[PDB]
Amino acid sequence: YLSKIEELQLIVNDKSQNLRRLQAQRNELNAKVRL
Amino acid sequence: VSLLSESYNPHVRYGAAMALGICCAGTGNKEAINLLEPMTNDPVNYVRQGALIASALIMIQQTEITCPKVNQFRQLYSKVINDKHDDVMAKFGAILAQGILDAGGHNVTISLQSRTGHTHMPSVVGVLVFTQFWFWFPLSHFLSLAYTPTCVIGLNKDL
Amino acid sequence: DLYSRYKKLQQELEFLEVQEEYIKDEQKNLKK
Amino acid sequence: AVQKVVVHPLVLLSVVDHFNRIGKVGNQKRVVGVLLGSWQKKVLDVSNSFAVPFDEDDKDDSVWFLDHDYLENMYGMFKKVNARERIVGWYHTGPKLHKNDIAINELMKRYCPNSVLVIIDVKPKDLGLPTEAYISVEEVHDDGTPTSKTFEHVTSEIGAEEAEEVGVEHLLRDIKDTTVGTLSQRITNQVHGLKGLNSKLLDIRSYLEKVATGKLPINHQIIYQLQDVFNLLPDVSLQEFVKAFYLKTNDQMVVVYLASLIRSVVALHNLINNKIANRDAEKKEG
Amino acid sequence: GIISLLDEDEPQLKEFALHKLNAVVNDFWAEISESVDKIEVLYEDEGFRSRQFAALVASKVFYHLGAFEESLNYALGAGDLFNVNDNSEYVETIIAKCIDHYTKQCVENADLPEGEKKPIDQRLEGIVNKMFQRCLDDHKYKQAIGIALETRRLDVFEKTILESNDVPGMLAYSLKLCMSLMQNKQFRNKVLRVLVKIYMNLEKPDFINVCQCLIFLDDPQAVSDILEKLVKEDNLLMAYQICFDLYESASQQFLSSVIQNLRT
Amino acid sequence: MSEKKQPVDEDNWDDDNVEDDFSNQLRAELEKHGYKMETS
Amino acid sequence: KLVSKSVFPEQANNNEWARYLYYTGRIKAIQLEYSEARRTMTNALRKAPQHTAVGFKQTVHKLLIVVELLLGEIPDRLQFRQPSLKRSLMPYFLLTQAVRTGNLAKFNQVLDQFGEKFQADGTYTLIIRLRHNVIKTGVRMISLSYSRISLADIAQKLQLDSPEDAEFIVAKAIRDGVIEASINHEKGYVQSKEMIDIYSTREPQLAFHQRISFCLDIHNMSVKAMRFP
Repeated sequence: YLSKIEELQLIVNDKSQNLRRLQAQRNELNAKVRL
Repeated sequence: VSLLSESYNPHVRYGAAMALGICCAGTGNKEAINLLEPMTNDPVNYVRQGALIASALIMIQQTEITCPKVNQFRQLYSKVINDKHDDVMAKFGAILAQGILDAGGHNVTISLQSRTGHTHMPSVVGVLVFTQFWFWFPLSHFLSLAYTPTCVIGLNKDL
Repeated sequence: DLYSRYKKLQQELEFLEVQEEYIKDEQKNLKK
Repeated sequence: AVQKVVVHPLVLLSVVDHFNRIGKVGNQKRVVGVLLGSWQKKVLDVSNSFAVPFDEDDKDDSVWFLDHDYLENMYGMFKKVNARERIVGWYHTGPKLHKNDIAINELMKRYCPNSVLVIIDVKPKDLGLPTEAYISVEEVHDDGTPTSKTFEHVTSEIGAEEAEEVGVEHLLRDIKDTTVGTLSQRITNQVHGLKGLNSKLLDIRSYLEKVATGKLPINHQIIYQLQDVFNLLPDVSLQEFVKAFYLKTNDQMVVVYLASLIRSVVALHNLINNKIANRDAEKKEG
Repeated sequence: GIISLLDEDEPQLKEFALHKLNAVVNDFWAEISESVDKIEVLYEDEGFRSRQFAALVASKVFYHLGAFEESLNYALGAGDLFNVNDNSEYVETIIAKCIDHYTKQCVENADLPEGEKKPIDQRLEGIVNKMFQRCLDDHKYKQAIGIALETRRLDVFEKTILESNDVPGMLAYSLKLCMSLMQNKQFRNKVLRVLVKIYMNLEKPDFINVCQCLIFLDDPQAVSDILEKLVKEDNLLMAYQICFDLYESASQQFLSSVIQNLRT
Repeated sequence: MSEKKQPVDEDNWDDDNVEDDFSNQLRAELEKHGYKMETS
Repeated sequence: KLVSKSVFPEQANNNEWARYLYYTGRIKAIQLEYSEARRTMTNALRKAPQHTAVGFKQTVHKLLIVVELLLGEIPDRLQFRQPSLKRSLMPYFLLTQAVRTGNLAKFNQVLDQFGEKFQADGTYTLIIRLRHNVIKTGVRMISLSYSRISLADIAQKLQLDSPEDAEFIVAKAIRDGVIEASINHEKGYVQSKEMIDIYSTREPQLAFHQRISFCLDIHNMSVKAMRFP
């Protein structure tokens, strides 16, 4: 029960998948604008 | 490396396909095939054989029950060698993709990281020096030590 | 499973730190 | 009366491969050569030149070698390719001078209305300017001596004439045209602040070393004369620019009114269609 | 106005105010929060013998005020009744942060060569060697090896490989799995050399441990010694792992060194 | 709580109240309140 | 909250933050505050969500502008007035009627008339400073009007009957800082000034630092608003 705390609290921090989802989308966007 | 497929340039389109190859060799990935299928849909010829050779590197060690795109490419590479007016820089390594496609006849495989826990470094030497064989044709010949048997041998006495 | 429950999400944290840094650089190239 | 010339780095790259000659022919350290070109105006262009096999004794420094096999018939070649591109002057490296330079100028002032000596730079690390011109001058003194001939600091520049960047700007392979307001201004801040105020440290080398060991040009004729220009605004405590502060209300007047109203317009720019395309992308995703 | 009823400088009226503290502190979390300096006066006074309690409700109102490093400082000053509790909101969180400070302290001092450490203050280690005993007596030593991971230190690690009844194989996959989360070569070879010996300390000799430390700790002298065991114990049929993983997974330079050292 | 029939349904204010307090009054009325002086 | 001010979430519910800031508006209101209190009355008032709940803004807004009743500068809420609230603001319409009228018998006559509804208000800090608000409204109006008025002019018009308490009104008006009115000090008889030609040019673009630094705050609220999809 000791360190059963923080890893789901790091799964809280998977908004970087969402913010960097927008950044990955944007990479595709302007990358293919360039292409 | 799917994000690395976004590259503007054919050395990182092509080398990104190489990253699919030497990174995911013995894996049973279908998404790598899903990446390589537009990589042979590309007016650069040698990135299309980036898909030939790299997809031959995903089609090592594995059969049709592993992924359904095996026989598709087994017939598809002879299919694109039926097109005479392709580049023979495109079908440069097509027969090579058949040889990597049937290295052993799926009897042997790669050992980048052996099952023992430790890597198998002369296989790593063979794959890393293997790469840019346009620049030196015997770089193609250097893929000797990169293969280990996928077989079963019950030895108690050596004869 | 607190042996490696704790460790493994950091391995999948560093890399998106690097591309999180890096998308600004590529967009900075696409300005060029 | 020369402000500037146009410098093609082509024959400067011939100073580069003659800088490759001197590293392998022997004892000759400095790259000395002869500058071709044509006086069109106070502004000039240099399109070609040539680098002379030259030797210079360290004892009695005025020993020149400008061979006329190397001069005349090569001027027949350089005349034969183009009647336009004839001589205009000559060059050598090092920053300051050469005890022979003046004489080397007078060997070719018979060839040119103004043979210019442009002292050149093979290894640029400078705080000021690149290669710079020195015109024929007779300033002498208020004395009435025989005529001085040492060729004084007559400003020049590196001008760029024509297209020529099919090579050059293909060979950039690194650089970006900054839309100024994108750090290029602080690059200029480092170069004029730093590279100006270390030149100010050269000016305390002047106005300390000349106080220390400096003879007759300690206060020849320009030190107090440009202590006037130093006496634009050097004053003591805070210099008390009392006109300049409500004059500065007339200044910052403009910048803050434009930033205020105009950046509220920028608030429309960013804010409004940021929200529209935002929530289209947001709830139209469902 | 319950702290202005403390102008008497004897601790015996602080006992009666403390009497109020065990009752209505939650209604008075405003009221206690201005009292903090006098609580500091209660902690600085050594004649105030209830200074343990001053650090208790100090870390209560700092726990409420969101001070946590100072809830750590007066969590340390709280005394011995600190660790023994089983509260699910306050004490397990502040020992989660206290032992978070202990494990980042053991990472910091694990990176600090030859002592010069921040010392174990006098109220540490309590639920370490208490809840650790709950996990030993759970007979699930994954926690007990968990602390040994958390300290990067082979003191509780040596006791949890000389530990009680369970399969030795708990260590064995951990032999790979410490290889999984391994960061440095610094205690990789240390754990890697002490598990192969705790298997030799164990009665049953392991064969996968030297199959691993030949290809991760690469000692051509211990395999000469247990190769003299293989001449001695004479069973070549159990000898396959080290002989032909030695032929299989060893480096060619290490093959040269191992044929140098092994024929002796 | 909107649970009824209904879901179909100082500047100059404090001075609109005093200015609506003297509504027929003589707040101004110059020629009236100013020249009642010399009429008699 | 004066010591544990940690009252700041993402303010997700967007009505919780509104009526919450209203509630601490009542808190700072009842402690002692005019400006911050009335501007979070203003901020919670402009964050009042819709007209989708009747009465719950109406009674809470009967309680919202009470500090503005204590400013002296308050308009009469008739467009806020629900006609169902009209029968309940019958003291309250007449209360702000008693506010803007300078009468004293009316001032104690409305309190006398509806002290029970003022108990339903339960906020009798209104009446301890509301007579004070009468004299501050009078001195604000007349001090705003005339540059050099006499204290006898304002005094025996507003029934002050003596010069020295008028000097105390001028004294605590300087202390409260409304006007820079001095006294031609013999026996009273204020010599004073208005304040124009004060300044008008740099001082606005001083404020434009906060206007447009506030604007760039809202700019990055739009960039972080762009971070959502």
